[PDB]
Amino acid sequence: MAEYKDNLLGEANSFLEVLEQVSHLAPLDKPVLIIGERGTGKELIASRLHYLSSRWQGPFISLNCAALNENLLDSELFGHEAGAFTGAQKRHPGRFERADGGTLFLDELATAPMMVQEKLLRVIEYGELERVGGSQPLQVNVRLVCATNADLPAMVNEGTFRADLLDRLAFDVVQLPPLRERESDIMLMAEYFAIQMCREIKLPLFPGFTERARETLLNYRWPGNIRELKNVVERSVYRHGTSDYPLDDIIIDPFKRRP
Amino acid sequence: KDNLLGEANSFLEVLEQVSHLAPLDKPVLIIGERGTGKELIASRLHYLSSRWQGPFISLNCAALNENLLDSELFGHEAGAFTGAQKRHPGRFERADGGTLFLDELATAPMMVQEKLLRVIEYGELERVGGSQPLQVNVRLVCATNADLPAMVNEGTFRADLLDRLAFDVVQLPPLRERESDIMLMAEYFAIQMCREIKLPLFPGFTERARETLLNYRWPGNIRELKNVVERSVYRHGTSDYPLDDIIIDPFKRRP
Amino acid sequence: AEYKDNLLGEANSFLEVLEQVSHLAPLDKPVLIIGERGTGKELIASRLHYLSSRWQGPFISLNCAALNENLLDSELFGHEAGAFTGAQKRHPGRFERADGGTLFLDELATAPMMVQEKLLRVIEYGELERVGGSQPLQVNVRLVCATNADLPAMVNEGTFRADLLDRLAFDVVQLPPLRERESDIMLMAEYFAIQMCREIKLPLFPGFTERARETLLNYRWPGNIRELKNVVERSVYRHGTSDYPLDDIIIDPFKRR
Amino acid sequence: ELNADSIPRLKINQQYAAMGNSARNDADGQFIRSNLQEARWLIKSLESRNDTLLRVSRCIVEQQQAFFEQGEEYMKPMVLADIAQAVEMHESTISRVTTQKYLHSPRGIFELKYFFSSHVNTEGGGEASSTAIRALVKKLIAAENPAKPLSDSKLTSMLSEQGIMVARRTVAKYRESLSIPPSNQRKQLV
Amino acid sequence: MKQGLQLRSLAMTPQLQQAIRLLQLSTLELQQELQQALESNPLLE
DNA sequence: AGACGGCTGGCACGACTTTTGCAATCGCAGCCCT
DNA sequence: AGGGCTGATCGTGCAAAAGTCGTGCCAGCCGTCT
Ligand SMILES: Nc1ncnc2c1ncn2[C@@H]1O[C@H](COP(=O)(O)OP(=O)(O)O)[C@@H](O)[C@H]1O
Ligand SMILES: Nc1ncnc2c1ncn2[C@@H]1O[C@H](COP(=O)(O)OP(=O)(O)O)[C@@H](O)[C@H]1O
Ligand SMILES: Nc1ncnc2c1ncn2[C@@H]1O[C@H](COP(=O)(O)OP(=O)(O)O)[C@@H](O)[C@H]1O
Ligand SMILES: [Mg+2]
Ligand SMILES: [Mg+2]
Repeated sequence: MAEYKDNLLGEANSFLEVLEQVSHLAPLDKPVLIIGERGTGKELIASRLHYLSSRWQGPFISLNCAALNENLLDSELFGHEAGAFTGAQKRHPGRFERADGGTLFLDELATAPMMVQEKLLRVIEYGELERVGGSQPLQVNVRLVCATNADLPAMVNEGTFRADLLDRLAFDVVQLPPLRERESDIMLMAEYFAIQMCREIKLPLFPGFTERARETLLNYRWPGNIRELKNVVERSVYRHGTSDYPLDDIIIDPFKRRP
Repeated sequence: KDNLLGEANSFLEVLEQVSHLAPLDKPVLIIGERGTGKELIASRLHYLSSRWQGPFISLNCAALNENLLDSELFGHEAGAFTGAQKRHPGRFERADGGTLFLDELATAPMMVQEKLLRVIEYGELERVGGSQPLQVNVRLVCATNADLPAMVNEGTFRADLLDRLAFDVVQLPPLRERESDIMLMAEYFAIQMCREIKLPLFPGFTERARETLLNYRWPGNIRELKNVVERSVYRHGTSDYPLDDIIIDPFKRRP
Repeated sequence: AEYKDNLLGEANSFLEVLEQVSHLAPLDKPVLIIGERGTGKELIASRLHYLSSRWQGPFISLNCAALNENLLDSELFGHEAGAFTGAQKRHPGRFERADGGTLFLDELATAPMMVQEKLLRVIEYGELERVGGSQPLQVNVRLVCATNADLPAMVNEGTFRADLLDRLAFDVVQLPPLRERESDIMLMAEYFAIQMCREIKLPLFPGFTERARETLLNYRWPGNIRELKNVVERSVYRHGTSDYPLDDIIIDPFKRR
Repeated sequence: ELNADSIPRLKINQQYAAMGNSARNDADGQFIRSNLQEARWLIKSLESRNDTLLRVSRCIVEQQQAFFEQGEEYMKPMVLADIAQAVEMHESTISRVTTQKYLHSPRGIFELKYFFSSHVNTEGGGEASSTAIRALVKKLIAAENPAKPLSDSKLTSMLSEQGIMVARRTVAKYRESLSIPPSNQRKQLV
Repeated sequence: MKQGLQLRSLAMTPQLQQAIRLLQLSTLELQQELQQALESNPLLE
C-alpha cells in the first residue's frame, strides 16, 4: 500500500518528476541505484525507497561503506562464527547474509579495494548458499539500493571503479537536483524547517523572513543541498531574536566568528 | 544445462571446444569480459561433464578470509587454537573430482597463488596439524577478465599459475565481435523482460533502433545488452513502445 | 539544580561564551569548539553537562588518542558476543555510557576517516553499529566536541568527509589563547595558590612575590590552565614553601641540579 | 548490613572430620569425603548467595537511597541490568537469586523487587519511575476535593505538572493499581 | 585485531546447578531446606 | 429526560523479567567379555 | 589370548520459553442539565 511520507521535503521543479520516476520504478526489485551530491537528500531518497519498499516485510539493511574498519570487514561481508575466527560463537551471518530479502542500501563511499567490492558483487549477483561453512556466502535474495556521490564514468576512466562492477550496478540511475539545481522549495521548505524549528523550540510564533534574508537565501551557493540548508535554518533559529524582527543577519556561514 | 544461446558461429566453435573437452578433467582457464557468460558455459560443461552427477560448485577467488587460506581449500580438523569443533574439512576437500570454477582468479593473492601452486601439485591435501595428506582428485576450471600473458609480463601471477593453466582457455567474442543475434537476443531478453514487466507484448517493437544498437559499445555482451534492454523498457513500460529514441545511457544526463 | 564547579573564566568574552552555552543548555544539538591548548575546555563541557543536569550520567569523557588501533574507538560502539575473540561478555561499552546522554569528542581530529564516517553514520539515525551479526538500536543521547584543529583547514584536507563536518555544525566555541588571557590568569593563579593550600592542608598559604607573579607571567605559559595546575603543584612540591611566600615554581620536570 | 543472625551458619562436624581419615575402611572414607564435598558445595552456595545479595543491596541502596530517604514518591527507575551494569552485579546469577529479599530501613520493610522501580519518561534528561508515580497519584487524589476526587485526566495533568507526563491512560491504569475511586465514582455530596 | 590462532573455560551443570537453584529461593525457604538437609549429614554441625 | 464525561475497568501489544533445566568426558588398567 | 570398557573426577549460568507490566485504548454508564 501507500505510507504517508513522514517527510516530503521535495522539489516541485523536478524532484516532483524525480519522485514520480522513482514511484514508477519502485515495484520491481531489480538493481536500484541513485545519484547525488554531498548531503543532497540522498539519505532522504533512501527513505523514499524504503517507503517504496513495497508491501510489508521491507527489511531495511544499511551498508555504511566506509565503515567496517580493516580486518573483520571480510566477515561482515560473509559470516563469522563456527569455530572460525579468534573466537567461536553462533552463526552471526554476514550483514548481507543477516538480511534475507532485505533492502540493501549502498553507502556511496566507493570502497578503496575493487576486489572487496567484486567479492560483494559476486554474492550480490547471486547466492548459492555456504553449506560448507559460514565463512562463505549463502542463498539469499535482497532488495538492493545504490546511489552516487561522485563522477562515475570518470572513475571508470580513472580506474577508481571496476567496469564489471559498474556494468552490474546502475541498471537504472537516479541523479539528483542539486542545491545549484533543485532550488524549488527554497523559501517553501525554508519556512517548513522554520516551523519545525519553532515547534521544537516550543516557540511563540515565527517572526518572519527578511527581504534581505530572502535575497541572501537566493544568493546562497548552498555548498550542501539538503541538510546545510536545514543547517543554516537551525543556525538562525538558535541565533534567534525578538519577535519584532522577522529575520536578522545571515546563518548561511555559522563557521564565521560571532560578531 | 543451457540458456539464451547468443546464437553465434563463433559461439558454435566455442561450444564445440566445450563438447570436445567434455569428458576431460584437465584444468581449464578462460579470459571473458562481463556479460560473456563463460561462467554459465563453464557450469554447463560441469553438468554436461563426464561426471554428470558430480559435485560442481565454484568459489570466488576473492572470497577467502585473510588468514583462512589454508582453511580455504583444506578444512579444519583438530586444534587451530579454536579449542573446540574445527573438525570440518574444506569445500575444496569437499570437491573430490567435482567442480569449483576458479572465478576471480584475476585477483587472488600471490600468497594465494602459491598456496594454490601447491594445490596444483597432484594430490596430497594437508590440513592443520596433520598426519597424512590426501591425494584427492578434483576437477579444475577458471576464467579471467584479463590477459594471462599480460599478467605474466607484469609477473602478476607467478608462472606457476601458467603451469596451472592446462586446458586451452576458449575466449568469448567481443560485443563488436559477437554481433550474432542482436535483434534475436533482444527479442528473447525482451520476452523475459515483458514477462517480468508483466506488460502484454511490445506493440511498439520496431527495429531501426535495433540497428542503431548494432552501432553500440555493448561493453557487456549480456551484462549491458539486457541491462539497457530493461532500462529502456522500464522507461517505456507501455504497450506501444518501439525501437526509436530508446537510449542506453543510465549514467548519462537524459532529457 | 546541580551547580557547575567554579571556573576562573574572567574574560568578558569568556562570560559571553558561558552565556551562549547557557542559552544552548536547554537546547540539545552538537557542540564543537576551537580547542585552545592548555585551556581546560572539557571542564566547560562538563559545566554544560552540569547545566543540562540530566538524570543519570550524560557527561561521557573519552578522547581519541588512546584509540590507537582503529578497533578501540571502533569499540566505542563495542562488540556484542564472539566478533573476533570474545575476551569478555558483551564487549559493548562507551556507547550506553551516556544512555540518554551526550558524547565529548576529544582528540577528535586524530580519529580515522573511516572511524569518522562510522561516527557520522551513527549521528543522525542513531543505529547501533555493533560489530558482529546483530540488529542496531538507537538511543536518545547527544555529542559535543572541542579541538585546536582548524575545521576549514581539515575540510581543505578532507580529513573527514564534509557531510559529518556540517552534521556537527550546531555550536562552536573558540577558547581564548593562554597568551590571550592575562587578568583571569593571575586571578586563577591566586585561586590555585589557595586551592593547593586547601587540598594539601598546609598550615599557611605562603603567598607569592609581585616578582613571583610577574615572572610567572614572563613564563611561556603554553597552557593557561593545564600548565598553571602543574606549576601549582610544582611550587607545592617545595618543602617549607607554604610557611613563607616564594617565587619557586618548577617549570621543567626535567630541570635539575 | 546483612542480617547475620538471620544468616544461617553451616558448620562441619569436625569429629567426623577427624574420624574418617583413621578409617581403615575405604567405603567409610569415600562416603565421608563425598558428604564433605556436598556440604562444602552447599555452604559455598549459601555464602555466595549472601555475598552477592550484599553487593547488589549496596548497589540498590545507593540507587534507592532517594527511595530510602524521600520515599516511594522519590523512587527512581531501578532495573537489574542497569543495577548490574552500575554495580558490576552478576549478569544471570543475580537474575536467578534475586527472589525473596527483604530489608528494614528508615522507609520501612521493602522487598528486593520492591527496590527496583519501573522506567517512566522524563524530558530534559531527567528520568521517571513507577513507585514514584503511585505515591504521587496517591497524594494528588488526596489533593482533591473531598466531594470530588481527582480525575484520571486531572491525575494526568498533575503528573505532567510534576514532569512525570503519565498521561490519562497510565493515570487511570495506575489509579486502578492504586485502587482508589476517581472523580465520577469517588463523587460524594459535600 | 585480525584472525589466526591463539585465544582460549566452562561452568558446571546439574549438581552445581542444583546448589545454585537452592539460593534463588526464599530466606526461610533456604532455612527449612538447610534443616532438612542437615537431617542427613553425619559430618556437619 | 438524553447526551456530556470522566470513570473505569476490559483489552491490547510488545518490553522487561524470569525459572528451570539442564554435567561432562576424563583416565588407565584391570577386569569382563569375547 | 585379545578387544571392550569402565568410570572413579570432571561445580556461580544461562537461556528460553514464558510470562507479565506499562501504557494505551476503548466501551458502556451514570449525575445531570439540559
Ligand atoms: N524534509 C526533510 N525532512 C527531514 N530531514 C530533512 C528534510 N529536508 C532536509 N533534511 C535534512 O537534510 C539532509 C539531507 O541530506 P542527506 O541525505 O543527509 O545527505 P547525503 O546526500 O550526503 O547523504 C539531512 O540532514 C536531513 O535530515
Ligand atoms: N548464452 C547466454 N544466455 C543468456 N544469458 C547469458 C548468456 N551468456 C551470458 N549471459 C548473462 O551474463 C551474465 C553473467 O555475466 P558473465 O558474462 O558471466 O560475466 P563474466 O563473463 O565477466 O564472469 C548472466 O546474468 C547471464 O544472464
Ligand atoms: N576550573 C578548573 N578546575 C580544575 N581543573 C581545571 C579547570 N580548568 C582547567 N583545568 C585543568 O586543565 C587541564 C587541561 O585543560 P584544557 O586546556 O581544557 O585541556 P585541552 O588541552 O584539551 O584544552 C585539565 O586536566 C583540567 O584538569
Ligand atoms: Mg563476472
Ligand atoms: Mg586539548
